[PDB]
Amino acid sequence: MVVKVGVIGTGAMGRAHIDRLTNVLTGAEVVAVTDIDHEAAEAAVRDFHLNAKVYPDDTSLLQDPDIDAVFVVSFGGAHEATVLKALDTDKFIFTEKPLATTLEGAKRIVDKELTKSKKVIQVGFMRRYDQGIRALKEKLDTGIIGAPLVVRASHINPNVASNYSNEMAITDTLIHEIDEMHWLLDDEYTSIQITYPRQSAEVRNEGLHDPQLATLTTKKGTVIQVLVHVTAQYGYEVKLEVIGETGELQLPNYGLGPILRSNANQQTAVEMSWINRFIQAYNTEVQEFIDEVAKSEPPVGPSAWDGYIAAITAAAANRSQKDQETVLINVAGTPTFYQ
Amino acid sequence: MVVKVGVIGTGAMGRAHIDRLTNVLTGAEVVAVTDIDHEAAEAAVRDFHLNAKVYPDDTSLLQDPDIDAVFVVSFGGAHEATVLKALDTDKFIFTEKPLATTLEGAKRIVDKELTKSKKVIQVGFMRRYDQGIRALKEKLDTGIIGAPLVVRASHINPNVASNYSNEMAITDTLIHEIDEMHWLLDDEYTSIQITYPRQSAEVRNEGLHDPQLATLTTKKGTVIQVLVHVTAQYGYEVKLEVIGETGELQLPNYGLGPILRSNANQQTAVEMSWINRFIQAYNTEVQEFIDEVAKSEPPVGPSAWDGYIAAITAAAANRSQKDQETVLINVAGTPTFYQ
Amino acid sequence: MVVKVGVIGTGAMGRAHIDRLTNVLTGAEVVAVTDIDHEAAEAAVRDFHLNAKVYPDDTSLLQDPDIDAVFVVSFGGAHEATVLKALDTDKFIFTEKPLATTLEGAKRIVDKELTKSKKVIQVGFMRRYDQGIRALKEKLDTGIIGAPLVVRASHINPNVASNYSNEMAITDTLIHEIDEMHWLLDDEYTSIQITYPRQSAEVRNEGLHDPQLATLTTKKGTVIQVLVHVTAQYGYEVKLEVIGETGELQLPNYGLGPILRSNANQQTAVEMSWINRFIQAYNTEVQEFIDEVAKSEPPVGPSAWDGYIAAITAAAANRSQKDQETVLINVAGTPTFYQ
Amino acid sequence: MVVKVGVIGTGAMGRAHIDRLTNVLTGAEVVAVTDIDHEAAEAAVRDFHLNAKVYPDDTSLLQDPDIDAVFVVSFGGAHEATVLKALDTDKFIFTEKPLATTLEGAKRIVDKELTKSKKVIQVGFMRRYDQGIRALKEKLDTGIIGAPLVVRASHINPNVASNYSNEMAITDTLIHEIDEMHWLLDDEYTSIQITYPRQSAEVRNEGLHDPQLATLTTKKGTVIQVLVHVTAQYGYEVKLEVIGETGELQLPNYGLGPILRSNANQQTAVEMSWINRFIQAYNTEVQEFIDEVAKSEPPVGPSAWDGYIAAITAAAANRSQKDQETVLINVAGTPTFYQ
Ligand SMILES: NC(=O)c1ccc[n+]([C@@H]2O[C@H](COP(=O)([O-])OP(=O)(O)OC[C@H]3O[C@@H](n4cnc5c(N)ncnc54)[C@H](O)[C@@H]3O)[C@@H](O)[C@H]2O)c1
Ligand SMILES: NC(=O)c1ccc[n+]([C@@H]2O[C@H](COP(=O)([O-])OP(=O)(O)OC[C@H]3O[C@@H](n4cnc5c(N)ncnc54)[C@H](O)[C@@H]3O)[C@@H](O)[C@H]2O)c1
Ligand SMILES: NC(=O)c1ccc[n+]([C@@H]2O[C@H](COP(=O)([O-])OP(=O)(O)OC[C@H]3O[C@@H](n4cnc5c(N)ncnc54)[C@H](O)[C@@H]3O)[C@@H](O)[C@H]2O)c1
Ligand SMILES: NC(=O)c1ccc[n+]([C@@H]2O[C@H](COP(=O)([O-])OP(=O)(O)OC[C@H]3O[C@@H](n4cnc5c(N)ncnc54)[C@H](O)[C@@H]3O)[C@@H](O)[C@H]2O)c1
Ligand SMILES: O[C@H]1[C@H](O)[C@H](O)[C@@H](O)[C@H](O)[C@H]1O
Repeated sequence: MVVKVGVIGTGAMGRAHIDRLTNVLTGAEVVAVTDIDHEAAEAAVRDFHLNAKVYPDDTSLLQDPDIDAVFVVSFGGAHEATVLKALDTDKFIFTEKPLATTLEGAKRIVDKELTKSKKVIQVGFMRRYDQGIRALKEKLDTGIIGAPLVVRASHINPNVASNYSNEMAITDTLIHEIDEMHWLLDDEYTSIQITYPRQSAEVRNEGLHDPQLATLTTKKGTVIQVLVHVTAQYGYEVKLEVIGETGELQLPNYGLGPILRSNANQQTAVEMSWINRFIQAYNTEVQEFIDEVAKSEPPVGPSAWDGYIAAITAAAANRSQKDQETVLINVAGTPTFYQ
Repeated sequence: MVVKVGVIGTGAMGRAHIDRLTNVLTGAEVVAVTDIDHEAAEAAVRDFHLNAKVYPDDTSLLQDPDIDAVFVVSFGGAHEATVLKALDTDKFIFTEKPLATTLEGAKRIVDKELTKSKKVIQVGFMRRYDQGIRALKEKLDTGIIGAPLVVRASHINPNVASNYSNEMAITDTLIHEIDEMHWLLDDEYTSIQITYPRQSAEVRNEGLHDPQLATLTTKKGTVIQVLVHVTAQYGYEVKLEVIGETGELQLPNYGLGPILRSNANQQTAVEMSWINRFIQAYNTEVQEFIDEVAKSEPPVGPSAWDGYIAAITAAAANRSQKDQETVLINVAGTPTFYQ
Repeated sequence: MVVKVGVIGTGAMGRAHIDRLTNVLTGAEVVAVTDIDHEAAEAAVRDFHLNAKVYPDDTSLLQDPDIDAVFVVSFGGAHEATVLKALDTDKFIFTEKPLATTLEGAKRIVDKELTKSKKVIQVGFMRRYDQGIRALKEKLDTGIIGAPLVVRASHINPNVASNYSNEMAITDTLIHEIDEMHWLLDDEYTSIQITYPRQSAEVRNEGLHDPQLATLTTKKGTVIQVLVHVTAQYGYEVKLEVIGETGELQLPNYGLGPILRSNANQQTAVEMSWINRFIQAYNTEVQEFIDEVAKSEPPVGPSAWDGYIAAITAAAANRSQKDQETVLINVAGTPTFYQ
Repeated sequence: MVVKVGVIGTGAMGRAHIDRLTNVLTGAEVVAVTDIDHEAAEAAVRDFHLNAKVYPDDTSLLQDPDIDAVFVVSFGGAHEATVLKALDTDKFIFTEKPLATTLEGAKRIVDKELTKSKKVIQVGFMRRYDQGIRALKEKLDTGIIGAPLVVRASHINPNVASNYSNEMAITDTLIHEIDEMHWLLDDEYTSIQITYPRQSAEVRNEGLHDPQLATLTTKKGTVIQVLVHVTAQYGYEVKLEVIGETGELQLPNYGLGPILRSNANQQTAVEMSWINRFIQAYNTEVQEFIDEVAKSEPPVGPSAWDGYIAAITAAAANRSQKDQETVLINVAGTPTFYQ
């Protein structure tokens, strides 16, 4: 039987999730949408040829007893209230990152969810579903390189829009590494420090420091060094290397495109779009959520607790951005509800 | 509109197609299976959690009016008779390659399909759908390396099953390159020659020569040299390099797994089977077939004519296997029905 | 004690040998030169600040008792007469390839040398000294991929000078693979065949076919497929892949220059000069010859007998070039002198 | 004319330099040796078949007026007194790193050398001669990736001797990157900080922290992150990546050995020996020193001033090791004598 979905926020990512549910993946149908821009909502219904109701607000959508699951794809600051409203229903909830824009918001969600009989929230941290990243985690977990001592990673993006702020270097960009590392390492963070190398001449945005170096430490003592470089020009690239006691593991060359020998060079194209880079991870992530809902079983992907860990760490990082000082992180032990 | 599918042949690839149709692709349901090994048919229904009839043979399955399309996924030598019986019904037909294992068989299929009012057969030449191979063709077609002069290709398998015959090195294996190079170069063949290098000590099948070298020449004078090596031990691999007037294009190494530095070596895993190497291509071709059937429109993928044109070159190569001499090829023009 | 050298032929490669012996390598001194262009010989003395006597021809240089070894670096057609003259002395002889330009010339040399008490000739087939090619041979010889069944090789050159003839595709270019493959495989050739794919638009030379495909067969049954492509435009490149029973070995990309990520590509430079490509091989080859002469031991590099196998094979290829038909090769058993 | 050399310290590296000078490089002869272990000095003369006198100490060796240059290859702690004695002679001086084991001893040597009528000291920082590293610096200096913002490097070593101490992670290992980076970037350091990630289980030496992370900052604001990992097990490896405003540059994998396809993986060998890794750089640096001396010209390699920069920065690093705090660096401007 088909999972009936409502979508709250029908903007760029909302429409892309609608397209996934409608055109790409199996077992779901979007039967309801809402957007504070009523005309965005009508356009979603029209462009994707949906047989769906346009609701005036999230409150009304969430009262429709035929919707099995809701996708919350509104502005980040709008997630917390919408997730809290959806937690008064029995519906499963897929929320894009962040779970909330403040860690207090994220704690409100984790507390209302823990009153429920079962977990219903998955948060859209897609990196965990990326085939290469997953495969590296699985190899690490065999023990073949011993314990992880240091992780080195890069999050490289060619250019940013005029609205991109210094804070978004954490909340839009580093946030992916923030969710990924504790999961990769099965460990908890103890601190984060953001430092600023010399400022690139490519930055055109007031207040934006680029590149940024993030250093995170974990309870077992692993150090994570992430380079965030968002005006890098050359391409979009995610790099990850785990230094172990007895060996190292790293992500391979990404790309399907041909090797060209021409004009005294050998070359391959580099991805320019994060959207294309993570197409597979988004498909896999959403298909898994739908397959869980179809079985009436809780999601198994990143939970509200992961959303809360990410919110606390992002807050610690935004605080570090002010003076480049290390900010301690102490995350409470995970409730068994979320193991 | 959900396409109800029957699958004839539920071994490795029959199972892989059932898996994809059931769990990955959209708009299809497997409702019937058959295999000459009834236990294999029952195992497929159980393992993939199907609600499907198990028919004792293809003729009974084909006479069930509720089936919209059949997949022929039996031993290559069995396709011809099943496809001919299926053409007695109004069902759409996806057959794995080869279309038949002889030229006469392929021609019988084409002669019978031509009597129908609509084309119904798609042949599973998935290489044309592989994103990497497509990206190479696309780059070639820009003219960046000038005209293609020589093509070098490898088709590598780690080992073969006990029913793999010398003739199958052509009809089961080289058949992919026979189809692919015609499509890649938009050109037709004028001859083929098979030669036998030093016989591998790894061969375990009576009568099988391995490796085999195939040289194909085209009308424009491109020479293609294919290495077929089906007892290679190390892995499953497809390599393609196009040598142009002003440059070269090569498919990159396929792999998602990590790079491991350990024990005085840096290494990456090689795939051991087609099942993962070409999963995207299989998914794309089968989704396209299902999408056409859902519209009651002819398939747009490789046709029985492509299968026949391939069989003519394959039959020439089976003739060349006998004395290692060059065999001339000159195929008929495409009938209107197949344009 | 320094090895006193005379150099016969002070053109491009003669000066390069003088420079190696004077400025790079250890244990030798050029004390004599001769060239049919007397002005070039005198310039070689001034240019490299030699304490050396300029002789009017090779006969007179060869009468200098103080010379321990001569380098024959004249036009290929002149090598045979000079090598036969040098063999009337007791001096060691390094001749650049070819040993002689005809197979009968090569045999006169071998027959004359067999009359001597010790072997004194080394032929300048430098591929055997290239570290990359040597490392590949060494790994092959560990048995790790089992027996070699097929070799696929490329000799890629960006453009040729106006004097470059069709026969030079063999005598100047393929000759390196001709000496290399029997050594690599510890085997003897039984045939060679040259075929012409479609002619490249880039060819500006009268009578030149480009590319050419050379197929060699060996006594143990290994088939060698060499692509010779001398108007390739993009670079100078030597490629070598050995297909074994249980694995494969290939040369890595040549070059130490950095990987550049820029402008939506990842790239590395390709060598444009064969001179640059084989700098190390030439140094190592010549240093070994000098080291052997310093000990008054016979050379251990490619011998006059190797020069003879090369000459016979090149003659057979030139004959094949006439009609693209296979030409048999039956090389005599190696005399004890050359084991 | 032949450069006559005396070698002070005939241990592992002293014998390796004697071997270079005698058997590999051109234009030098070892005519005198001394070592505090007289039997080691006598053994070096025998083993290398030198026509050399054995002196009981450096003072007596330095009185030999026939020596043109001395190589100082004793314990690091002995370099300063010996270099100061040598500066009372007119001999050229090649000292292995370090110039001196304190920044004050390095300053003494600089001050003394400044009183002389020519620069005579070269310090054995061989990284600058490595062809790969040089090629990367050359490409960076074209401006093609814009200004360098971040440098990430690794110094990976398989295991250490039982006498390898925590401070040697700086003075024996990191010292190479300490000399290399200011040269690569043409910039001066402003600070260094050493941090200790998780302690590896592979460390067998009391007090040795491994791995160690070193962060250096430069005047223009480039941040350098070096990973030092000396019990890494898998191999010896030097990695270098320069992150620029508009692109990146990285050293390719070291090694000329083949790519092996075998046993479900594609692999290349990793060097286990720092000796073999930098054999080219050592030969090139010493050949360059000898060539300068032969012309009675001052050396052009790393000078006593580079020795001093390295000693100041090493000192700062050893101080940082105490509490993992950032230590400021402010080197005086470079004297004209050393430009
Ligand atoms: N996981 C990822 O990689 C990823 C990628 C892109 C976006 N996202 C997240 O998706 C969310 C949406 O981003 P986007 O790029 O589509 O932004 P967007 O601005 O295009 O779209 C947001 C849509 O939400 C609507 N909206 C806003 N507030 C609402 C409310 N209270 N109720 C209903 N609708 C509301 C807006 O009118 C708009 O149409 C953000 O949280 C973003 O962080 C995640
Ligand atoms: N396109 C590709 O990449 C690709 C990959 C694998 C297989 N194939 C093709 O798929 C077909 C099946 O191969 P496989 O690997 O699954 O082999 P398999 O041996 O695993 O399975 C073949 C199945 O067919 C059954 N069978 C044989 N004759 C039959 C008949 N007359 N009617 C019904 N069932 C019959 C067998 O009992 C068996 O279960 C072959 O044609 C092969 O060439 C294509
Ligand atoms: N092993 C290799 O890869 C390699 C590379 C380059 C050249 N070579 C060989 O080196 C030889 C010279 O080539 P080059 O590139 O230096 O050619 P070149 O034309 O530059 O030099 C040849 C020199 O030989 C002189 N000469 C001609 N006949 C002579 C004679 N009878 N006695 C003395 N001198 C004579 C010429 O006047 C000229 O100075 C050729 O045999 C060539 O095939 C080999
Ligand atoms: N640049 C590089 O990469 C590199 C590499 C290795 C060593 N080094 C340097 O080389 C020097 C020697 O290292 P090594 O590995 O050969 O060590 P080693 O212990 O093998 O040799 C040192 C030798 O010095 C002798 N010696 C000690 N004190 C002496 C003195 N006062 N006078 C004369 N001889 C004395 C010892 O007896 C011994 O034979 C050190 O400074 C080391 O740091 C540099
Ligand atoms: O050689 C195999 C090919 O690689 C696959 O693509 C199928 O055609 C099949 O299993 C053949 O046996």
